Amino acid sequence: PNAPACMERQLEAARYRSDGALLLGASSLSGRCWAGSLWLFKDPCAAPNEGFCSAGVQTEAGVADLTWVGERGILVASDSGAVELWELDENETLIVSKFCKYEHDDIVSTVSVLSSGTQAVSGSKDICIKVWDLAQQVVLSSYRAHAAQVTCVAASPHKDSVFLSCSEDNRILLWDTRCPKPASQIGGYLPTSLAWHPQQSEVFVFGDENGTVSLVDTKSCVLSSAVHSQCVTGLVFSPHSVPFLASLSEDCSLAVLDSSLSELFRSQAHRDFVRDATWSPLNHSLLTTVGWDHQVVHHVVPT
Amino acid sequence: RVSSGRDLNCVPEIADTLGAVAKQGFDFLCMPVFHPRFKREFIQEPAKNRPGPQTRSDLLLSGRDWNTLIVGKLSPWIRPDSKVEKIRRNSEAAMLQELNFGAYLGLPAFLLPLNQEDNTNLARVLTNHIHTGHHSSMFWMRVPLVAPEDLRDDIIENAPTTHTEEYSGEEKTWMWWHNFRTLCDYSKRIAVALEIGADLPSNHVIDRWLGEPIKAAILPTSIFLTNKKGFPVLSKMHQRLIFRLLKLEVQFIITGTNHHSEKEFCSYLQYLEYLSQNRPPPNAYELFAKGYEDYLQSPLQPLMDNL
Amino acid sequence: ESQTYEVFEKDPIKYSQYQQAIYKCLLDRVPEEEKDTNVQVLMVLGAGRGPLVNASLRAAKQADRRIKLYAVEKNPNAVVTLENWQFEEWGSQVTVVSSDMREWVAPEKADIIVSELLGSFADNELSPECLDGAQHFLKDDGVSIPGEYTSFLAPISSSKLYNEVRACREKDRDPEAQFEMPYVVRLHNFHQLSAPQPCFTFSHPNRDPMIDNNRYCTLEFPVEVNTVLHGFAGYFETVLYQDITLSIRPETHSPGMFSWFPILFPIKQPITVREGQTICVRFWRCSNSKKVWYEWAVTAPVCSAIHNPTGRSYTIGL
Amino acid sequence: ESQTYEVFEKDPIKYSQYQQAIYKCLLDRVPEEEKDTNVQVLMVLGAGRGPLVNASLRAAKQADRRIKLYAVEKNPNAVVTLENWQFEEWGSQVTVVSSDMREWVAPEKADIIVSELLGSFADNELSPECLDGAQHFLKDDGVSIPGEYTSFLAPISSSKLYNEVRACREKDRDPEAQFEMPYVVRLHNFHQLSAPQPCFTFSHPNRDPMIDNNRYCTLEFPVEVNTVLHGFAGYFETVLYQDITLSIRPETHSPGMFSWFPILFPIKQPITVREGQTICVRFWRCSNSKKVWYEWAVTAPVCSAIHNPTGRSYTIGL
Ligand SMILES: Nc1ccc2[nH]c(CN3C(=O)c4cc(F)ccc4[C@]34CCN(Cc3ccc(F)cc3)C4=O)cc2n1
Ligand SMILES: Nc1ccc2[nH]c(CN3C(=O)c4cc(F)ccc4[C@]34CCN(Cc3ccc(F)cc3)C4=O)cc2n1
Ligand SMILES: CSC[C@H]1O[C@@H](n2cnc3c(N)ncnc32)[C@H](O)[C@@H]1O
Ligand SMILES: CSC[C@H]1O[C@@H](n2cnc3c(N)ncnc32)[C@H](O)[C@@H]1O
Repeated sequence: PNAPACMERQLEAARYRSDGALLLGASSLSGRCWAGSLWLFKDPCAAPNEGFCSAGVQTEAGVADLTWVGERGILVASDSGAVELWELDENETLIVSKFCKYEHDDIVSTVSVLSSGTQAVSGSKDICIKVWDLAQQVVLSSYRAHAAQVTCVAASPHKDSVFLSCSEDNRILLWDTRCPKPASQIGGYLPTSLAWHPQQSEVFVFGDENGTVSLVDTKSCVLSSAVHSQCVTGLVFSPHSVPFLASLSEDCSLAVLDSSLSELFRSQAHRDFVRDATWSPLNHSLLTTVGWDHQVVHHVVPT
Repeated sequence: RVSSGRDLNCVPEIADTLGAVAKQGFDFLCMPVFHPRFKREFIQEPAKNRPGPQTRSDLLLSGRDWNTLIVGKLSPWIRPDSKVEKIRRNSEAAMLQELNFGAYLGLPAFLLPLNQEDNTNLARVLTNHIHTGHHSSMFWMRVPLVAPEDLRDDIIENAPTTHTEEYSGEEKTWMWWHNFRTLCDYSKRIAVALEIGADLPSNHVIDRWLGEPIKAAILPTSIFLTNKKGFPVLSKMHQRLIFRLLKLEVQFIITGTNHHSEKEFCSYLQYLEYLSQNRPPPNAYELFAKGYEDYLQSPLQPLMDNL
Repeated sequence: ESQTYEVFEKDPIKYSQYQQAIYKCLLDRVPEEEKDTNVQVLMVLGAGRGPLVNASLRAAKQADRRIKLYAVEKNPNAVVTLENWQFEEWGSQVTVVSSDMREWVAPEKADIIVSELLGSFADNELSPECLDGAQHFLKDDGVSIPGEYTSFLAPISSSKLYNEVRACREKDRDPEAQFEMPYVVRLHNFHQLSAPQPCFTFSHPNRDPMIDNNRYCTLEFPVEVNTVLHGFAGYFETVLYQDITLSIRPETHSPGMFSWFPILFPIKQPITVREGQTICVRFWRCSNSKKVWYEWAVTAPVCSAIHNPTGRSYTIGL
Repeated sequence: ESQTYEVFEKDPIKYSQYQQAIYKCLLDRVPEEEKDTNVQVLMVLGAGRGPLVNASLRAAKQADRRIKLYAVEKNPNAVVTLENWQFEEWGSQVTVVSSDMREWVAPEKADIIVSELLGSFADNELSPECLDGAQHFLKDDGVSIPGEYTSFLAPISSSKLYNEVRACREKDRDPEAQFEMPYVVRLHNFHQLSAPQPCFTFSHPNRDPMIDNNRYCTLEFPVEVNTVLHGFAGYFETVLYQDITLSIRPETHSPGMFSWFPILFPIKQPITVREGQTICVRFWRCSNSKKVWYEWAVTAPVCSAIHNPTGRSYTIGL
């Protein structure tokens, strides 16, 4: 279908857009060639079959992390040290490379798009955090705030200048580029995943390496729960008015939590690491997970 | 003139990567044996029973290529001294696996990081590997001249950088090394890969590394200034350091992306060559002595013996 | 040897504790109304010349409960003692088994398993490995005696003991092998710098999935004097059942008992320690399919070499 | 290591013999009328980087018969090679297994088992023990390739080689350990006194109840010259299937093959031998649950010391 013959085993990311087309990233973390790819599925249930895809493209290197830049654009965190931007064509069959800027000196692990939509922030193993302009295609700022590999960065949903970051230096930094010293350290186990609350601009949750999912207010006193037995890879809130939190981990499970971090759902569907989760915008009770076992499971969350 | 290598943490095709590196004038290539992000489980099901090949085939290169042109790298996720018991046990099994595969390939060297104070369990595992089968592979300990915490940007509002002169504290990375190599009991297989930072420390911090087994000197692309022509150069501070390092006859490794995008990547190496040629030439002493560096010999006894 | 078992048997305090431990467990497991209905299946794992078997008989009599004894023993020389006793005294209540407990295919599951596989550093006789292998023929609600044991360590200064170890250099091995192996010794002319702290712990029956007996423990010992560290004294405590215990830890030492002297883990080079400083020691328990061994290293106030890497100087045979 | 497997693979004569051996067995086991009905289950035990797997594919193609391959390999580093090959080339016909053959629980029984577990003295890689353990998942009418192998010994005079062994004395072990261990060596500057004679033989599958791989063989070598005995050259023959064989015995040496140099069993002290006298050597194959080793002693014309008692100087790891 005007795309690569075969996609890679390890599925790294899965995102839904407005209408309900499932974006897929994937890397080969084994075998002769260690490269990545991007895929589109107007039919979510057809995944991850390569013969029934709307769009698909092979990238130079692996895909560590991606996210939607609205409807057309796809921003990639590459192992090469490049942050790549791809854009769907007007037919939405091809995927042409917009930019591909080698600025990080090591693997780009995490990326997130800021409120404006013309800016993004990336985090790499070279310990830096960089602020991009997607229009001019240049780095606005470069920040060595952490003292170890940057794990996860997460843009504030309604504030352009604000974003979170976390690193193996055991720091969770809350940023605000308006301040001269932008970073602000929020006061045991290393933070691995971040997620802003969708309806509250001052609330966020973080998952750690030990498996604990926490609930933090920016003002004050925190709440937490031991959800997973191993590292929390990602956290994604549902599109509900009263949101449910979906937590994934390396213990090969999925858990859907309420507002007080009480377990509602449990899914031991995957056989390998669970890498991403994305709620269906059409049906808010559906949740799609992807993993290194090369499954694309669709969960019916009891809501 | 100068022996140089290339550090990469991203190799999509091992055959293609070498060709590019070799064309630029590098002698060897530092690269991973397992994909940096390919995290593996060894205890808990079902991830421990993950199918398929764990990495690339040894057949992709020739035996000679592995033996002379490739330096191994421990994966970044491997943390043997983690506070979490699970991660510790997993990193142990992973470290042994990667080290074993290194020996299987017959790699001349393998890089392990010293990026924190406590590397005790790291040392305990490496020592165990050293006392296993048959291999003569060197282990280069990646250790920074200045710790990452001490060269971070002062941009955290409620955590400012230490603006105090701490004489002992600025020598901390040497203590990292010293403790490690003491635990390993001065193994001749364990040497230093000294990573040079943007801001060099005080002179005493550098003098600390005199008389240490420095085999490599890692040079990030970020530390290079740009001249009027628009090509990479170094400061007078770094120039004196490289001049000192050229006397020790170390192997210079280049790491990081091309910040001088307009030029080639050979330019970095060409500058080291430029420095190599531009040094004070060996005198009658150093010309004749060249060969007998740190070579132990018995004191002659012309009375007892007949010369 | 025979006389090695003899001196074990000459410690009545130890066995009276075993007797009491079994006595209590029998009462807990069997109520008064099921006195003559329920016969408990006991299995002495490592019977030797049969002190624990005798104690199991005494315990059942003072409790007034019915028991069915197995006497598993691998040592065939001891099994000669057991069978001669069994024929003359015990009878068909005791079934002498001449086998390894890890191998033995049990014809019945046990309600209680009794064992005496503890050395001076608790787990130095591989009690974990043996009881793990014998775990399958325990009932789902079965008990082990002992149910738990812990090892303790304490830094010591002894220029005597250091010099004693030094003198254990032998031909045709590493010059410093003697420093990389523990010794059983009645510590006399020595100074204990800090109070003992717990090193390794083992529970039986082990219910942690994929049972791993490998360990790594960091201890920090606050020293309040100037001194010179020469090694680490090792002790142990064990919980036989509940409040019945044995111990050679000085502060909680079982009175009268003399069936265990302390163990000593030397170091190659003495280490100066100033008043106020902390001695930091690291202890590993390591294994493969053939051997189990310890490694250790001092990390404060100065670093030592890691001792006994890969069990080069000392292993315990599986 | 990789390059150790590389040099093995660079002996085409050896594998062509394996190819031919399997080719013949396939034709014998599967008739012409059952060509596309019967799929034979082959199991390469010790696959390495997969030369025997490739040969098994070639053999099946030249025979024109259907096969289902397993590729058992314990070395995890080699298993990387196998799986990359398997994904790219072989496919789902070959099932790569990453396990010990003694441990592996087979999901199917084999019609043929292929192995390459032979050293220079045949059984010095413990091919008996491995194939004995893998014997249970062979069909009752199953075949092993090789089906048999024998080791040969011959007394040699070499003042060079004696002096070479002598020089292998190392610190921190027995002064004469070097004499109590075999060496792989291309014997050049030496004199063979008597003609080689068979020492130890092994058949697979072994059908002798309570299979014992321990042995004791007495050989008498008629010497027809004055000389000085310095050791014993060791060779081997193997029957892959029927008339297809491999050999490094000088008189029946496979032409071209260079995947095995002879082995040498030294002696501590040289032994005078007059013309007409007989050299009498004794060879043991010994074992316990952990190790296998050889011992040996000359008993004529004079006695030597028994070499390598209890495998003190040399063991082979199980
Ligand atoms: N399963 C068992 C059951 C009883 C057990 N006792 C032990 C302790 N142990 C040794 O390891 C050891 C090693 C030796 F070369 C010599 C002696 C011992 C002892 C056993 C006796 N004894 C005290 C003593 C010694 C000498 C005295 F004049 C008085 C009193 C120890 O210290 C392990 C163990 N293991
Ligand atoms: N499973 C297998 C499969 C093949 C196998 N070949 C062997 C023999 N072997 C050793 O034991 C050995 C031990 C060593 F330190 C070094 C080499 C060997 C050899 C393998 C190669 N080679 C011939 C040679 C050597 C050097 C040459 F320049 C040319 C030709 C031997 O003599 C066991 C075995 N076991
Ligand atoms: C009473 S001292 C401990 C006793 O346990 C025995 N023993 C140790 N290990 C085992 C084992 N695995 N199976 C059976 N008996 C054992 C020893 O032979 C000794 O007599
Ligand atoms: C082709 S050289 C012999 C091969 O057999 C393998 N091997 C030896 N013993 C065993 C065993 N018990 N189980 C599986 N593979 C084995 C070795 O790892 C080697 O690759």
